[PDB]
Amino acid sequence: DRTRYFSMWNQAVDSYDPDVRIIENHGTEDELPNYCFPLGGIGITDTF
Amino acid sequence: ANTFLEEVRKGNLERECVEETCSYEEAFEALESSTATDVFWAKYTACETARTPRDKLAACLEGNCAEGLGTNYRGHVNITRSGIECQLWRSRYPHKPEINSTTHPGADLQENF
Ligand SMILES: [Ca+2]
Ligand SMILES: [Ca+2]
Ligand SMILES: [Ca+2]
Ligand SMILES: [Ca+2]
Ligand SMILES: [Ca+2]
Ligand SMILES: [Ca+2]
Repeated sequence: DRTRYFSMWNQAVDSYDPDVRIIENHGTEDELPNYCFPLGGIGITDTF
Repeated sequence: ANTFLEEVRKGNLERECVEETCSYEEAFEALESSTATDVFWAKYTACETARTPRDKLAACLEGNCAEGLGTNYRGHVNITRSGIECQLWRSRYPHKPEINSTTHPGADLQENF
């Protein structure tokens, strides 16, 4: 078998990632927004 | 002053030191023309009673009306209440004014206005 690594002979086969050679463009999954609120919790305020 | 993120936007002398209680710093920052800066300051000061509403401050910027005792008036009327000619404020004729141009330079002392 070749998918295992032996250190003694520096034996480790070289291979490419399957996705790098053949892309599979499925877009993404972004139904919901995704926001970044301000630290205090309310930004601009006012005096009352 | 309010709307904290105002200091990143460009500003409006009228959207900072008019429609809002402002710092003379933002006033200074926006004015630099320190002569008119003193003028605007004089305005603010006299307009201390013209802070609100907005159009009242606009009129106080126009300066045709005297506010309160008349510190802000900047018109062209140079005649007494009874038609007597007004003496030059800086000149000593016919009286040497203890209160004159040197003592009150910030009122924009015109010829005899
Ligand atoms: Ca403001
Ligand atoms: Ca401000
Ligand atoms: Ca505002
Ligand atoms: Ca500023
Ligand atoms: Ca500003
Ligand atoms: Ca406005």
